[PDB]
Amino acid sequence: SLLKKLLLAP
Amino acid sequence: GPPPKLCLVCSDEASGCHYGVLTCGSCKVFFKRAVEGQHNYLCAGRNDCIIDKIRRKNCPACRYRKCLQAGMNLPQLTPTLVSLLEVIEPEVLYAGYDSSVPDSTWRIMTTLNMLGGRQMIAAVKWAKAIPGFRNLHLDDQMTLLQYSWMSLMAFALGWRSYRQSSANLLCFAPDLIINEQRMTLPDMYDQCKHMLYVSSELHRLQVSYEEYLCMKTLLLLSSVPKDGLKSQELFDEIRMTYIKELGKAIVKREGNSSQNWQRFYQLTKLLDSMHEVVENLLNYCFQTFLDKTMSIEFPEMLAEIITNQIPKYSNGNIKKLLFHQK
Amino acid sequence: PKLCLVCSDEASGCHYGVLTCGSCKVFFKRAVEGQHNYLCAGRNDCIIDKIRRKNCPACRYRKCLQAGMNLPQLTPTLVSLLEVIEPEVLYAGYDSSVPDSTWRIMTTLNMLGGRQMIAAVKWAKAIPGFRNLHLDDQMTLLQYSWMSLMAFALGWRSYRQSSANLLCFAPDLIINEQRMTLPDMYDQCKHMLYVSSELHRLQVSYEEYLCMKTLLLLSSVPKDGLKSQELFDEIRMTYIKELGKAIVKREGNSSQNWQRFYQLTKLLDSMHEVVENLLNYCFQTFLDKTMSIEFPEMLAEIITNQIPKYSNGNIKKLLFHQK
DNA sequence: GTACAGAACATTTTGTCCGTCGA
DNA sequence: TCGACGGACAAAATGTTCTGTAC
Ligand SMILES: C[C@H](NC(=O)C(C)(F)F)[C@H](Oc1ccc2c(cnn2-c2cccc(C(=O)N[C@@H]3CCOC3)c2)c1)c1ccc2c(c1)OCCO2
Ligand SMILES: C[C@H](NC(=O)C(C)(F)F)[C@H](Oc1ccc2c(cnn2-c2cccc(C(=O)N[C@@H]3CCOC3)c2)c1)c1ccc2c(c1)OCCO2
Ligand SMILES: [Zn+2]
Ligand SMILES: [Zn+2]
Ligand SMILES: [Zn+2]
Ligand SMILES: [Zn+2]
Repeated sequence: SLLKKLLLAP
Repeated sequence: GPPPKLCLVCSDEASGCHYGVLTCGSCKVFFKRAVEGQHNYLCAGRNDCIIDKIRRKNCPACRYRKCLQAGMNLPQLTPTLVSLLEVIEPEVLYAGYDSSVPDSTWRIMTTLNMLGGRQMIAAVKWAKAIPGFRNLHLDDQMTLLQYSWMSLMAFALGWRSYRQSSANLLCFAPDLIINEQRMTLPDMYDQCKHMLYVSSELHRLQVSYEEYLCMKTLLLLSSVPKDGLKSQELFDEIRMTYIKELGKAIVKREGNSSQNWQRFYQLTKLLDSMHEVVENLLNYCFQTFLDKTMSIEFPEMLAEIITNQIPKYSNGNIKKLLFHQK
Repeated sequence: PKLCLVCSDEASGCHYGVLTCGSCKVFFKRAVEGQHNYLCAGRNDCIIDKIRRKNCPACRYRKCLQAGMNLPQLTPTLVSLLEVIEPEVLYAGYDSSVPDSTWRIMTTLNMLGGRQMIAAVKWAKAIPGFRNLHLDDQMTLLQYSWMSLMAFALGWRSYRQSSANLLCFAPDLIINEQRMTLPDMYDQCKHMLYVSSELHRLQVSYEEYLCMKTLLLLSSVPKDGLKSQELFDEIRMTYIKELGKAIVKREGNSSQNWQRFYQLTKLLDSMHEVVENLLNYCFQTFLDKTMSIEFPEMLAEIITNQIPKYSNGNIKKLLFHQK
């Protein structure tokens, strides 16, 4: 979920 | 009186048609000297220096390259895709390596893993800025980075090593350069040689900056899940765009109909060998990560990708894209 | 270890406020006095190092101002013998007045290669202690390492006659980039090119090359051992010691010498994969009934006798690093 | 009577050796 | 005695003119 959170944030 | 003929190489007034090309006197003898002289001219810039009357003494690597692009033998305020790639190119990060303390395989590999984690963070923000990446599904974006992170790291490291240390050393960061002393350290040599092949090929091929920028984006789009992606139809047209983009950079560089293909052949042939470089780099990285006895430190970001990748390669659910064999 | 803050060459003192070499001191004093319009050909971030300081004067002057500048021999040695018996350079006999072909080039190189392989036999027959081995070992070692010897000798010739960038096969048949992209040629050249690249990367000596090639002849052995294994093991470690002696003759620092032996013996090891990959294409071509490339009888005999040894696993490839 | 290749001279740019002079 | 400055000298890199030679 750490890689996903980097993608999701603007 | 007739309009002065121009030198197809330095744009100064041409003295005639020397060595098949409309060239000046200074450019003619520079070319006869480069051929017979046996020189391994290196570029201080990025293999795309401007050759003109004022700057022809500047770079002999790019002047001798321009003589071959013109054919010797014996506006621009409309952004392009590669002009965006240049502007979104990640910055140089420092390792934070304490040089006042003796080297060790553990300290060197730990520092580079902790650095590689930060390089990965930038590689994510870089991917988001590539035109069309955030258009694809989130599960596809996550997959593409997970699959091609080592292609992007060994490609950008190879280019930094090519440019900064004449392709002799690995230039991980300005403060952590794997020299001849550090390479002969335990468990170092073999992994460094794989990174050095990338640098040694970029050296042999004299890759230009625009070409490198295109090959790097193409590396992100080089490993796909065996069955496909959630937005595979879109993925294909995106990858196809950067192949045409690479071809555009090869047209500037070569300036010749038959040269343009021989060039495309080699760059795309290198892009293929990158799968074998990453295959070998990941074999040792995965072995080290699982090796409890070595106990080297991997950051919270990188460890997460490593764990979620080990059974995907050992599953065969990875369709490696090729330009030449298949 | 004093280094120039501008060109990274060995600094000669504290010049004009900064620790620089002599060449940068006068570059700076010149660039200041001579009111110059130094234009950069790149992006004003050119690399200023020893080799490329002559290149961008605009970037060198910028780096200067950034750093803070302002105003009786009769006893022959083992390696001396290897120098004498080292084979002469041969000629491919390639007529360059007719366009190039993959068939024409591979066939000419196979023909020259056959002759180079005969010269390897006369050369091995003269290596001190090699003639002492059993004849059915002298020919086993010659058969196993044949491609290792030819690739390493070609790699040395390519390194010597230019740098890593091309393949100097014969004085009359050099393989340039336009020749390399002929059908089927690229992948086979890629392996040969590596050997010249490593020889270049390491800046290998002639005395080091001579010793390494002898170790390449003694690099592959039979899985069931040689008929003269007592003597082969003794000959091999004599040449390993000889390679070390040739590394001594260079720098001379204990750790520098050890590291050089590590890198040199790592290359001697990698030659097993370089030869394994060179043979896969050679054997594929030899059997191919579409390409029709002709191999000389000298090399055809070796290829035929080596294909089933390769499959059966009767080749014990020796390793210095055993990783 | 033009137009090139290569050699011969020439200029430009870069790098070293050395004496001076202050500390 | 040492260490830096600059001048004098040298090497490397680049550029021009003259000549032969093919039309
Ligand atoms: C995870 C690996 N760990 C293992 O394999 C191991 C050995 F620990 F097991 C780790 O890999 C890398 C690979 C590249 C790395 C780093 C650190 N910096 N760079 C780098 C440099 C320049 C640019 C970019 C870059 O990507 N820049 C932008 C982002 C995208 O666009 C451009 C990245 C770590 C590794 C660690 C130590 C190693 C090693 C390999 O190989 C040699 C022996 O020591
Ligand atoms: C058998 C191969 N044929 C195939 O693999 C193929 C293509 F047919 F499949 C053949 O190999 C070689 C390998 C080295 C060769 C030659 C010819 N001269 N040298 C050489 C040069 C310098 C030194 C020495 C040497 O040994 N000197 C001393 C004597 C002993 O001590 C030292 C030998 C042919 C080959 C053919 C064509 C190739 C090719 C490879 O590679 C690229 C694509 O074209
Ligand atoms: Zn010109
Ligand atoms: Zn350049
Ligand atoms: Zn300097
Ligand atoms: Zn510059």
